[PDB]
Amino acid sequence: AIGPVADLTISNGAVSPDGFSRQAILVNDVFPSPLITGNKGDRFQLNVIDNMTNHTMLKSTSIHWHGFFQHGTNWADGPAFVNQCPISTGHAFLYDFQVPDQAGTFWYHSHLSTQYCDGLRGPIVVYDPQDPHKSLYDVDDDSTVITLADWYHLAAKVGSPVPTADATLINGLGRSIDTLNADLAVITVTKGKRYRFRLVSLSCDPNHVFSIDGHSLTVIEADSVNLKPQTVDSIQIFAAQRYSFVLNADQDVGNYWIRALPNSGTRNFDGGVNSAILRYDGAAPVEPTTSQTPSTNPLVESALTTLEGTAAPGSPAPGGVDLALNMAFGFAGGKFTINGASFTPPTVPVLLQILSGAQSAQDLLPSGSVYSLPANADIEISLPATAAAPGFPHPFHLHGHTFAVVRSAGSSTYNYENPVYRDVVSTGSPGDNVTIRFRTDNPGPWFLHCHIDFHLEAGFAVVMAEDIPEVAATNPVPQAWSDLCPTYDALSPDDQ
Ligand SMILES: *[C@@H]1O[C@H](CO)[C@@H](O[C@@H]2O[C@H](CO)[C@@H](O)[C@H](O)[C@H]2NC(C)=O)[C@H](O)[C@H]1NC(C)=O
Ligand SMILES: [Cu+2]
Ligand SMILES: [Cu+2]
Ligand SMILES: [Cu+2]
Ligand SMILES: [Cu+2]
Repeated sequence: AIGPVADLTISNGAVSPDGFSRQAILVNDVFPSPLITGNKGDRFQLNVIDNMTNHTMLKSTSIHWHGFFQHGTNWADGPAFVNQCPISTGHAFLYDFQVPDQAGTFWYHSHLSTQYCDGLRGPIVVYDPQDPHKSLYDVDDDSTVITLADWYHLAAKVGSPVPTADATLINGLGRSIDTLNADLAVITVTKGKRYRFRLVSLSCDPNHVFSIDGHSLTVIEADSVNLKPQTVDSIQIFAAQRYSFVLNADQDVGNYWIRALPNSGTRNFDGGVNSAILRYDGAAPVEPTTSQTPSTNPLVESALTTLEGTAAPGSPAPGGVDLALNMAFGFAGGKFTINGASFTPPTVPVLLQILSGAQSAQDLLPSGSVYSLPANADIEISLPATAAAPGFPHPFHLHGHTFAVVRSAGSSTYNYENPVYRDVVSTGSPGDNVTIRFRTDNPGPWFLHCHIDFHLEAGFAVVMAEDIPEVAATNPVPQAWSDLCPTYDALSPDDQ
């Protein structure tokens, strides 16, 4: 792997991850994007060199490090027009940040329009040399990162505004129904060894039920939060989520199917679609012939807790916080709506507006999309599921924070005692009332949006304008960030 200090060169090229080929987005010349690593505490310096020439997939770029708090470096967060102007083609831009206090499974992806779907997305791992789950396994390396990704034969701006994947990719590889021949990913295990697998959903849209024939999975991490271990059978993982699970390779030397059933496009697994291969050392070089059992024991979010059993911020009762907010989902034009307002990217990034002297949610553009948050306060946000917003279950994501999930989709219980904490949550479906809490530690504007990229493009986002008065003092910006906008605004519309 690469990093924490590395060049990330972005370019256009042809790729063929399901055996069909198309023009996509390459990172340091490879698809899928390379794994980046570091250790708890490291300074990351990722110098992102944009050499893209293809306007249809967007010449400009901007990169988000999904999961990292970025305290003091809000400018390096990534979302285009919230946290920077995009990097311009033929230019470089250095994201220089630290991760004290975090370690786990993370990923990076374009945060400009819907460009991550065209291929600028990869996993990050920050190891803890003192990992409390460490003695549960033998292997934890580049080979144990397992990515899921939806793949489309038409590019995001060429096909439907809300399309359907032709393939699912597992470690970059998988099959579409027209390509029952295409290569399969192979994950290699030695019998009697214990493995930490790090599961990252690189998905622009579908969730996936993930499961490995013949095996059970001991989940120990959610979106970079250490968990009390929780044994399961199958994991329904939503776009942008991550889980670490320990697998003990203690079954008959053989080939077993690894399955990621999407919630749309090609359901079930005929011909090894939505599939990859677990292969014990010494097993024949052949496709698995195993069967899934319906099996029980799925991951249930309301049953997970943090390894440390941390309480929700606030007091144990609905509204027991400094500010309680309710996000009412809706869909007016062909556009998603939160409390009546649809996110359109402002000309001047939200952070620059604040830095240029805007003082309140009311001065911030776009009007109706920005929420002012006070400093050092317990905040509660409820996001009641509704079919009024099509393409639910919507996985909502809060930048700059991990939050307690006080009420998970599919449950009615509220847990203030020891909830799971994570950064991406399924807002479930009619009658759910997913409710989340966090503390306002971290000054700056933080995107809070649906992680279905096509929903984001159609305006399904708000901005948590956190502790506005301390943003400028807390996030001094580097010269290069200040120059992003003047450079980007000078471009012709088809060099964008
Ligand atoms: C740059 O980007 C896009 C998408 O990656 C390319 O669009 C393709 O072009 C033709 C139309 O001319 C189609 O028949 C395809 O289906 C497109 N592929 C994509 C994946 O949808 C395009 O060719 C690119 N331009 C440069 C010249 O390669
Ligand atoms: Cu994020
Ligand atoms: Cu993200
Ligand atoms: Cu959505
Ligand atoms: Cu995001």
